Amino acid sequence: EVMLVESGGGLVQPGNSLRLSCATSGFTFTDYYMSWVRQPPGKALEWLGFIRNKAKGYTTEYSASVKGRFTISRDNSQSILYLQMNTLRAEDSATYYCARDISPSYGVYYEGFAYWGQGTLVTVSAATTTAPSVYPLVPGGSSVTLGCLVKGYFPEPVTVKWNYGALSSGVRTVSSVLQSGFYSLSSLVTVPSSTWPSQTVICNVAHPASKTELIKRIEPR
Amino acid sequence: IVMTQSPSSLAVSAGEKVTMSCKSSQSLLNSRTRKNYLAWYQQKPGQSPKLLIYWASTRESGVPDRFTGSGSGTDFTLTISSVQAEDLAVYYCKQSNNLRTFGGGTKLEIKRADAAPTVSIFPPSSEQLTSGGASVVCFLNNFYPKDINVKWKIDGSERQNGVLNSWTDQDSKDSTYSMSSTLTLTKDEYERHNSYTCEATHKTSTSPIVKSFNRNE
Ligand SMILES: C=CCO[C@@]1(C(=O)O)O[C@H]([C@H](O)CO)[C@H](O)[C@H](O)[C@@H]1O
Ligand SMILES: [Mg+2]
Repeated sequence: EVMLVESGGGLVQPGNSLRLSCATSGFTFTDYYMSWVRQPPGKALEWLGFIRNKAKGYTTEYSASVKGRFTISRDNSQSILYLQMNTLRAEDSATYYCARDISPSYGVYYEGFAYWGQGTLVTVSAATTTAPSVYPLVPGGSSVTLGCLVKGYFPEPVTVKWNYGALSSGVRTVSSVLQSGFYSLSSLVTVPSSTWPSQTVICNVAHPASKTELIKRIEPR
Repeated sequence: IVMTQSPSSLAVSAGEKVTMSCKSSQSLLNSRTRKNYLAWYQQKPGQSPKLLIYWASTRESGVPDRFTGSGSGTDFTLTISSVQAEDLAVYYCKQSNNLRTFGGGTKLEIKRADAAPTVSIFPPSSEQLTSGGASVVCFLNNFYPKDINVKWKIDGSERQNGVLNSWTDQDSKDSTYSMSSTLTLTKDEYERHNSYTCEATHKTSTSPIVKSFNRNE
């Protein structure tokens, strides 16, 4: 099973630097070129650069946009890829993905990124890291709609799950909104009235940048 | 090499055919391998991109018949023979003949039959009120089309300040939208009035859907 996992994302002050890592497994690391790609919120993917495989001498190349500001390297003993980012500005705020690139020197070779990481969000801002507050949304028929209101967090993102991921049907999560320097969103779920409150409904709100998870059990008024 | 895609977005009904274009400033045909180094990726909301087509026309493992890549040199196309609900996504082309470059992407949206929203109103929780805030939420669920309007009324008078509106992405299963409208007051503001009303206006009817509650209940 091929695995790519990015880490190091979060809030960084303007002018500062940041190193991203991309842990891999499930393939011969040294056989593959490895690429970094980023994507500003709501914008297009942008290729940043790659590092070639062992057969090619692990040489690096970069896009014009980041030449002389972003640097790539790889630990071939731990199978870890890195991205060194320098002198960051707000424009660098984006989700950063690592992707397995080509292996033209051994085995199956085709031009494409067969595997991608889940991505890690970097936001460049002079502001303050603040974990969200989570509030229940409960009514004042055969179905009932509940949810959690998530406010006052920074930076993005937060993820919301229900019953620790066991409640997945009928879930609606609206896009975040920025107001007065803080983000908020709401997540709702519709279930049969025979399931609540007779049974447990809980939302799990994760905020990676602060390493925080909040649980909110949904209770009747 | 500069990559350019068209259209920026489009909407079609399920079952319909769609064509997207991708152009490069230089030929992507590698004379050594005799292949066009152009790939198509699919990226669904909140997900990482997924490879659909490589070498302009070859389909990646698992990708359905319905996706066909074509073209050569500088002009390329991605055709979806019959679009379905799962196809909601942005599609990116990517050249790899000289380093790599992504196009700007094409967002594929789905047209479907008009549907009225189901409307719910939520008074503030005690844990927020305890902290001195009062958020009132109007939730409009599973409607189409996307444009929709919510009017807030306090004690019968319209309220415009303190309101924030946000939509979901188009649903991957039924192609509908949902949206929340949140009126945020201070606890004191909240306790100065009784009746809280939100009215949802949508093309599915002349008359708004009205939901209300009274603070003293
Ligand atoms: C074993 C050849 C590797 O060739 C590379 C390379 O490393 O530079 O170059 C290829 C070009 O087509 C050569 O003109 C491709 O861009 C390929 O993906 C890769 O970037
Ligand atoms: Mg060079």
